[PDB]
Amino acid sequence: SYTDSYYKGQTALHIAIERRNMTLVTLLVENGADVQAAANGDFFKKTKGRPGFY
Amino acid sequence: SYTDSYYKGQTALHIAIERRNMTLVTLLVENGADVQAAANGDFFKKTKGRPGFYFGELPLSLAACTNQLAIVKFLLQNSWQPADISARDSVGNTVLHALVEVADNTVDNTKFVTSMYNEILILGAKLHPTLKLEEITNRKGLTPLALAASSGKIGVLAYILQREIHEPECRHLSRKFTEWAYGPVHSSLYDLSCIDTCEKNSVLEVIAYSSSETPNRHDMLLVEPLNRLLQDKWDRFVKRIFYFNFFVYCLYMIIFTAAAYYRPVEGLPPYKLKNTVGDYFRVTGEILSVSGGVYFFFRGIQYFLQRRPSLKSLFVDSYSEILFFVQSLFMLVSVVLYFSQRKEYVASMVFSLAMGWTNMLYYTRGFQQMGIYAVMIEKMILRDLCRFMFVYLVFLFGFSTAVVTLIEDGKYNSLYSTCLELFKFTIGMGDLEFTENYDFKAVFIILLLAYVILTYILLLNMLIALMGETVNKIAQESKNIWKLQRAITILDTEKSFLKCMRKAFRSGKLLQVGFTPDGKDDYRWCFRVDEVNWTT
Ligand SMILES: C=C(C)[C@]12C[C@@H](C)[C@@]34O[C@](Cc5ccccc5)(O[C@@H]1[C@@H]3C=C(COC(=O)Cc1ccc(O)c(OC)c1)C[C@]1(O)C(=O)C(C)=C[C@@H]41)O2
Ligand SMILES: CCCCCCCCCCCCCCCC(=O)O[C@H](COC(=O)CCCCCC)COP(=O)(O)OCCN
Ligand SMILES: CNC[C@H](O)[C@H](O)[C@H](O)[C@H](O)CO
Repeated sequence: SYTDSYYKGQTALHIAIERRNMTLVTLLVENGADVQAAANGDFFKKTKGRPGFY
Repeated sequence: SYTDSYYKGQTALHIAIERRNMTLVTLLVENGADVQAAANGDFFKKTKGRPGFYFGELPLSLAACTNQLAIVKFLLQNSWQPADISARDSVGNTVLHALVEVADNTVDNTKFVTSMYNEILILGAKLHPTLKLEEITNRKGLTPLALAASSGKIGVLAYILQREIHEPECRHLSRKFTEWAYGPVHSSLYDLSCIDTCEKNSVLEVIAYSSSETPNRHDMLLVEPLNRLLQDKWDRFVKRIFYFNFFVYCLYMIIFTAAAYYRPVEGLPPYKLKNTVGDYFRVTGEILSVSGGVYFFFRGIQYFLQRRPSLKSLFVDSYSEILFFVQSLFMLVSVVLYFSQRKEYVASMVFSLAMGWTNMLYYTRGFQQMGIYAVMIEKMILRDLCRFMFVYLVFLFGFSTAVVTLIEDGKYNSLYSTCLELFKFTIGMGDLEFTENYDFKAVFIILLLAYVILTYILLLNMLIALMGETVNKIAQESKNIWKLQRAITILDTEKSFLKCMRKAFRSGKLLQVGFTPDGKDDYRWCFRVDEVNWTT
């Protein structure tokens, strides 16, 4: 995962879903990926004066 | 080959390329035709006041300008007589300069010229990897980017600043470098070279100090790297310096007003100081006021010498500098009359004082809300009143001298008094009090009522309709005008800066590519931008 303050909590499952890779999503879920991890970095949070993706 | 003064230098290779005949071009190049002949006749020069076809005077330039890529590859690659990609004309314009010149900010032209530019750069990298075409300046010292910025070619500028090539062996020609992308957001680097710090002629200098005829003077600042640069420079350090300058100017005008109001009333200046508190503070205020006048005087001279504006556009741009300079001139004339022992310095001082307050409006520029008023005042004065003065003075003088001629013995028997009263009538504060006993009273009344109907009702409302139309013309353009003024302020604050530092860079001198055509690496002062776009 990303341990920094900006992408805090992003993991491979989020990247798999974002890339629209159904197979990789299926594999990661099969292999015990956490389907309730919270990606709560500043890039991912609600904000006004900064680009991001909430 | 044509030998006249109109088609000087035109030859068969030009005719073959112009006619788009690949076979004839191949044969002519085979037979030893000169692939770098200069057709520099008056038909072929860069000019506006004569019909012509300027293409850069060279067959390679002609081929590129006419959207004939195959001929370009033939001329550059063919071994019978290869063409030099970096050749220049009499103006010094290379193929890229010639390509810039033939833009016209239309969709299809943008597609053609952008395509041909991209292909030529890739081919130039392949043929001469150590050659840097984009750094060659024409006779006026302009690179193709600077020439594009000056000419207002929005398409070419937008292409170049956002250029990206996903291909090895030419990737070092890219300027936009995408580092990552997420769903709606992507982060990229922008090359930034010769935007801020070129030492000769940067893009921002070219856009800001353009002569107000440039077709897209204000739209060019909306192109993404420039907009982010100006916002970053504003928020980083420039905003504080601007507010500090505005505050200092306010203090200066307060001191000047206080000193001016408390002038001595006794005759025959200059006046000698008494050992009393009020005299010390008054003289201190006077010294500060004259100091400020001298400062603005030399700033004005420095501006005019650096810019060298023409008479035709002296006022169209540089309105604010002219007004600050005129304030300085009134202050200096006041000082001269003061030490020359004349009362008339009061008159000069007063005008400067009045100007000193209204020039405060210069500082409302750069606010999104408020700068529109300064702009509207400028345009109304420069266009509507200056054009309307001729018409109104024709009416004023006509009826004025008519009435003076009619009347003998009275207050309406001199040009001064009658001109003043007719002006009062025009702005709706006359009297019309037809109560004097004098001859030809009926004709007098007919003249005066005709004047009132013609100037008060008709001409004055004509003027008002025209000014209102002008305001509604630029109610819409506030957003762009604000940005342009902010850009000019940022550059002016950069130039002086009064600290001996030139920390005008944004982000680090980062390795961009690392892989030049040679074994070296390029560090290029890249600037990071995280853009967001909700398309799809
Ligand atoms: C140099 C010029 C062109 C000018 C200088 C003086 C005489 C001026 O009158 C004019 C002519 C004039 C006089 C009277 C009514 C209308 C126009 O317009 C300006 C000039 C015009 C103005 C009015 O314009 C303004 O709103 C100030 C101003 C507007 C926009 C700005 O960006 C700005 O930045 C410095 C300043 C102020 C005066 O300088 C002033 O204070 C006095 C006493 C007369 C005004 O002459
Ligand atoms: C909006 C578009 C349409 C606008 C139409 C304009 C209508 C304006 C009418 C104004 C008429 C005012 C006439 C002035 C009267 C006057 O002041 O008196 C006059 C003075 O003589 C004259 O000037 C002749 C009349 C002037 C001709 C005038 C077209 C007669 O003589 P008395 O002085 O003895 O009057 C003794 C009374 N004290
Ligand atoms: C108020 N007495 C007359 C004024 O001096 C002035 O001439 C007049 O009111 C305006 O034309 C109307 O606003």
